[PDB]
Amino acid sequence: VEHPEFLKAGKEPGLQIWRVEKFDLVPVPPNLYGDFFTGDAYVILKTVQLRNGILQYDLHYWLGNECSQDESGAAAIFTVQLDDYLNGRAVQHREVQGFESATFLGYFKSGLKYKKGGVASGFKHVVPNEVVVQRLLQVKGRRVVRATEVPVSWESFNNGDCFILDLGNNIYQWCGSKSNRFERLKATQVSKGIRDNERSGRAQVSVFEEGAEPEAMLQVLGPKPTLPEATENRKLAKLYKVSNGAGPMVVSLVADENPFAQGALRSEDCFILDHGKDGKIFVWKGKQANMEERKAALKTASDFISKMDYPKQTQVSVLPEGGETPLFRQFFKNWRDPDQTEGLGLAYLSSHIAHVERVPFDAATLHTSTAMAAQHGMDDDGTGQKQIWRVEGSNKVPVDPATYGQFYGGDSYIILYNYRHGSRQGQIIYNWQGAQSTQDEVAASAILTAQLDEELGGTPVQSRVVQGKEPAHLMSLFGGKPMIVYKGGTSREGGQTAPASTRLFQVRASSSGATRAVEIIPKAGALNSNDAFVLKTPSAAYLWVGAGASEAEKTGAQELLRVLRAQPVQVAEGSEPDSFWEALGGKATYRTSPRLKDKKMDAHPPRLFACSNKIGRFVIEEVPGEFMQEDLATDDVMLLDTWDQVFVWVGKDSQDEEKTEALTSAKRYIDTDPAHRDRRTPITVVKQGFEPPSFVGWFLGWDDSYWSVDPLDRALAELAA
Amino acid sequence: VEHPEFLKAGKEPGLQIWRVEKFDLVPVPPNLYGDFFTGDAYVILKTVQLRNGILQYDLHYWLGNECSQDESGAAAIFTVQLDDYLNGRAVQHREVQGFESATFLGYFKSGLKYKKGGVASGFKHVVPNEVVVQRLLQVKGRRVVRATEVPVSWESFNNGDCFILDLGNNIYQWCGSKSNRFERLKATQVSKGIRDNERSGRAQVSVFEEGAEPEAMLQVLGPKPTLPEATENRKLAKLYKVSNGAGPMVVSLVADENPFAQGALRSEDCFILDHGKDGKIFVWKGKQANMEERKAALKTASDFISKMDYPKQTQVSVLPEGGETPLFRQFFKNWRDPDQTEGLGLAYLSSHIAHVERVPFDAATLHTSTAMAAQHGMDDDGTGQKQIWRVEGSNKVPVDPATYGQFYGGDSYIILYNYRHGSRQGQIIYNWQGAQSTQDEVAASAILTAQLDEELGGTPVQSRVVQGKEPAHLMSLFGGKPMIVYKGGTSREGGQTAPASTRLFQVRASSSGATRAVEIIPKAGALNSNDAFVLKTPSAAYLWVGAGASEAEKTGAQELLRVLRAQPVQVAEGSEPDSFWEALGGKATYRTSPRLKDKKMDAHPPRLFACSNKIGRFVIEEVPGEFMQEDLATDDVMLLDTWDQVFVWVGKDSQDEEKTEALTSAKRYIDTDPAHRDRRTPITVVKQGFEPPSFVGWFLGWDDSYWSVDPLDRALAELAA
Ligand SMILES: Nc1ncnc2c1ncn2[C@@H]1O[C@H](COP(=O)(O)OP(=O)(O)OP(=O)(O)O)[C@@H](O)[C@H]1O
Ligand SMILES: Nc1ncnc2c1ncn2[C@@H]1O[C@H](COP(=O)(O)OP(=O)(O)OP(=O)(O)O)[C@@H](O)[C@H]1O
Repeated sequence: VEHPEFLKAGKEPGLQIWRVEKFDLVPVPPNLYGDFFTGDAYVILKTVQLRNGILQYDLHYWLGNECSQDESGAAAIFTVQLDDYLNGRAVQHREVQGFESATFLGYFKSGLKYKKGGVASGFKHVVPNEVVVQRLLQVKGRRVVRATEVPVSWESFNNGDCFILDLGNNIYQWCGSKSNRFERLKATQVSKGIRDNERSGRAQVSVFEEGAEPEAMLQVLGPKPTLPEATENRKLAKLYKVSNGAGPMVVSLVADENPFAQGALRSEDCFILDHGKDGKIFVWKGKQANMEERKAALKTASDFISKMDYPKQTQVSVLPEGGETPLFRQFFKNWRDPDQTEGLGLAYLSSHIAHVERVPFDAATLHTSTAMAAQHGMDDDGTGQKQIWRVEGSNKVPVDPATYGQFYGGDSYIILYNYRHGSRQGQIIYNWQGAQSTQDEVAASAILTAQLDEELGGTPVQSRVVQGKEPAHLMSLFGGKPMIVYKGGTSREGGQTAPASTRLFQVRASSSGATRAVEIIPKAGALNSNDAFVLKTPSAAYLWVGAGASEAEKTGAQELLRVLRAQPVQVAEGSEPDSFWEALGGKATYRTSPRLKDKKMDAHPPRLFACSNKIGRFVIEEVPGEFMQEDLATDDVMLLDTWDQVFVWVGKDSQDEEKTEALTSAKRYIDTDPAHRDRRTPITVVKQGFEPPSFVGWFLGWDDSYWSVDPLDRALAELAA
Repeated sequence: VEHPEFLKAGKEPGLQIWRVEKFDLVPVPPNLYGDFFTGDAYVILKTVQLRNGILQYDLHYWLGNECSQDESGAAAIFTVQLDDYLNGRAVQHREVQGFESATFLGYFKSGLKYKKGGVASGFKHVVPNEVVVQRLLQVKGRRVVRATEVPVSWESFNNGDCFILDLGNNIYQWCGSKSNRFERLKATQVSKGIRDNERSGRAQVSVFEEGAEPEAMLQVLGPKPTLPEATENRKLAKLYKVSNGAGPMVVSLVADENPFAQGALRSEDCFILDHGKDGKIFVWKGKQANMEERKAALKTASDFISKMDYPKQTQVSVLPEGGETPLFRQFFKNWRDPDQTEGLGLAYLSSHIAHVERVPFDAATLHTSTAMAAQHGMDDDGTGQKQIWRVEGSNKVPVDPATYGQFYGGDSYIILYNYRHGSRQGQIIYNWQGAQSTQDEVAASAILTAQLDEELGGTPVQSRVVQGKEPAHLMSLFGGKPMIVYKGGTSREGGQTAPASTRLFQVRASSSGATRAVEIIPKAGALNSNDAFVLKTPSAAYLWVGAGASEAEKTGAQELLRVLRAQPVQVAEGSEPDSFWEALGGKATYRTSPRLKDKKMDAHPPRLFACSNKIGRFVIEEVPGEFMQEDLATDDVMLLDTWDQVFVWVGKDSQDEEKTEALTSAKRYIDTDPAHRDRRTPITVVKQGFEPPSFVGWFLGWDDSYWSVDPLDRALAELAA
């Protein structure tokens, strides 16, 4: 038999939810997805279509707080057995009521309902046409909304939250006096949800505020009393080996600090990546491993949590070798996988960007498409008017228009750019900060950038970049010329100081076709097979063009040579005269790392976070699922972490200290990241109502007028409308 | 139209309940009678068949605590209009959730359910086969049980009460650790009730005790926390006249203290009988009155309660002249009504004795019928063996067998009687207490009576009687001879002291045909048309036999004369020589009051009460409805108030102080009665398992084995059986 629902499972892309009922899988009806009984356990399978057509599986089992020891054992058993039937390629997750993963929560954008009861109490997710209902839902959460069934009583209430008194044909949404308007909008989505999905749109949602409680409400609840107020270093992990059956657990430390070596993961063994400080652990299953310790990976994860005195509700993932997720992969130094040089996409595609249509860059049609803008980091073609300045002292000093495109590493600059994307106009201010610029000048450039923003109305995008990690759009501001970055001194008055005798330049290109030439230390083990290089030497000048390189960096490298007043010696990779090598002081290992080009997004999917400087305390909460304009709360500071770049979207009604610390908050986020990632990553401050295309292009249903009418008033004009 | 439910109304004996729904009468389904929404109002019509065949109506409107001002106005409007359609002869009642009259509560023996919600909240008494249910009922009350729907939460709970977690197919009765076993038996009746009446017997009642909470319960409620403890001169009234439309209320005091004169009630006017101290008022509607102030009697009652600052939930009855109830009639001096000399029964028949078959007395068949025994106060024919004793000092002294039947008012006696009723055997101890007996001797007789009880095993009935108010059974212990009671001195040694020259004797008969001759003051205004009298005078002796008198008192009076050693002069009433009248010292008003004979029970229906000497505090709570053995809690002291007599039934497991104060408790009850009733009323202490026929005869389904198996264990062996 093997299990009849196993044959229904994982056949097409979609989401499938079974509830565990007396050691059987019973399908939850699709219209009630997101409903979960508190005394039950469930299995959830999400099937994603990978770009190469092959299928992807995330298996979760979810455990209610009032769950039996038996019902949850069955959920695990089925999870393991379903993974087995899916040929052991599924990523597995243990999810616990109130504490479930960002992936899981993303499946349910209308939110979760935690219901009272379960199988043992006789309740099911089914309901006779004519159903009588009398329940109270307490709605909690900004980013991830959770409606919990509570006792039908004023004792469940407070003056901070929203509540829904569900009377069947009539749904009564009540919102506390201290309730914020964003939370109301959310409670509204939930109310709408009950009406549309239970009920079949055959119900009247009316909505009220504390003090104006209606007849129906006061009838079932009695007189309203005085109500109470509502109730209100995670970067370090360790890696471990593990050899057991299920009882005699052998746990040996392999790496004491992240970032970890990818080579520490070996196919014979199994490891636990202990990120338990931040509420998460992973079990990695080597592809040879041992069938009995692969199959007991959940039990092993359990034993580890017990042995370490981490909470029960600690999240758990088990990934098989080759089926790793970004979250997992982030903890390692330089993840690579030889099979994925060629192919469409990668072996995993994060659910929240699975629906995103990939659009390749096309200068001709860029004005036509915010999606393209977003995916290649280009707010426009780069041909708009611009002022470039150098910071000297406490002043902006016009750079000589002849040198536009040349940036010196002893300086910090500010650029003012006007952008046109037909659809949208605006301004970007780039603050380029030299790696050798004095601290006072760097800092000065930042304050001056911030001041220019203020004098210009508050509207312009504000982007900090650091030498070497130039964003796509800044590289392309110079016609077809490359952005030249010298490692050396300055370009002021008699800042003077001439050349180093021997200089190397790496010439890297972007999606847009633009190039930057960065001056680097002239060594052999800094050569890169994907770029053009230029080696200026007292003798002559070499134009090394690598195997993986293209026309764009060839042409960009020789346009640098004109500026350097030298003449090239074309030379393909590997067949190079050894005056070349003697100029570098030897000959060493390479980089032949063919770049994650189109696959950038797959390896490092964009992620949306909320940001808080509340009570001298820095917290980030991920908003899960597909990106939505509605999640951008007008009183919040948000972070859109493309990998290339970190946008910080600042809401009009956010606190003034918070939106002044926008750049600092983005840095904290970047410095705090478990991936131990490039501290030079560009940060881009964007303001509500004045978002650039490369930001809005990540949000499918972006609406320019969305805030033109207060979003809550619109939502309400559909429920009583 | 007049109202289609009006035509369905009051046609046959029975109970009808409509719920008020948007100014309409909608019938509650009969299986849910006793269910009432807390935010609704209802109309309840109880039709009783009077013994003459004519119909009787009690109209209640019931107001939930969460009731609208509009829904309750409609209830009143319908009540008044329904009374009008029933030709104005209904008795009317304003009933309020939690505070409803003894009559009303008597209609619902399984108890009442107060439900959350109502019409405005969308809830109805109907329910789709397949209905999902999840509710909590808190069960409260000993005599009148009330299950209230409460929030589904441990916060609703306490360690004292019983609760029912109704999950639909499974009903979970929980009983606190401090919950007494009688209360559990009741909670069980409610649980059974839900199973049988909702659900159609298609549900599993399981029952539990605090500490043993089952999976289903803990699943919907969460882990059980520490639970809290459960939460724990009314004889004086005044009469008032009242002349108004509905606003300008004129209220004039007519009588300052009860007992009231019946003549104070006059047909032109309306009165309020203010017993608001005890939670009750009455409006009496004169039969000429004035149609507009008759029809606004409820609104008048309202205005009175406001003007007097009595609680809203104060009970209200409006009775029409001639349609008065016992509760009402009790407040007056000597209620009479000329039309009811002849006829079958009276104009009102209290609902709780409406089903009682009247069995007239028949010596031949008395051993055959406990009903007869009860209704005439005869535990048997009276021919059993008996010892009579006189109390002299601290001793019982055998009375001379020749004088048996002669009792002297300067003595107190005790009689030990053995009774046989085929069905039942037992013993009665009568303690007769002379009106002229010294206090020490009276008291002595009581202690000696109590001691004889104890020495005889605890089993015998124990009956205190006072000279003049002899019970039926004691009169009939003397063959066909009358019970002679002298007002004078004693019958001991040389207690001696001879006659008064002129002596009168009243000779009254009972149902059984037995007579007592009582010596009274020889006056004309003590003559009574229903009795035989005997007037001994130095000259000769008169046998006055009244018009209303019968053979029984004739014969009884002349058997007294033989004992008095005199010879009679027969003389019918009205035609009497005036040597007769000169012996009495004149000639005055009579009594021609033809006795309430068969109608005794109608005028003064028996009533069952629980009794408590708890915290130096004397409380009586009426157990309403038809009399049930099940209501006789084995740990309680109860009072069965026949009018003639007050039984006090003492439960085996009642406290020792309480059952020693049994007689005193009965007296307190009698002295406390608003009727200001005869303080000489015989009190009869009866013990659990050893109840006499004249007690058990009032209980239709009396079962001798009922306590042979603990009643709770039996009830439980039907729910899980
Ligand atoms: N198959 C993959 N799965 C997960 N991560 C990958 C994969 N391939 C490359 N990466 C990681 O993500 C980054 C992308 O590799 P890529 O070659 O595109 O970066 P790079 O060109 O070496 O340097 P840069 O970060 O400046 O682009 C690297 O840090 C690499 O370790
Ligand atoms: N129609 C009636 N309705 C209500 N009470 C009545 C009615 N008739 C008589 N009674 C009351 O109840 C008692 C019964 O009247 P009845 O003539 O039977 O008593 P009695 O013979 O005068 O004295 P006793 O109480 O000793 O029998 C009286 O107190 C009387 O006021």
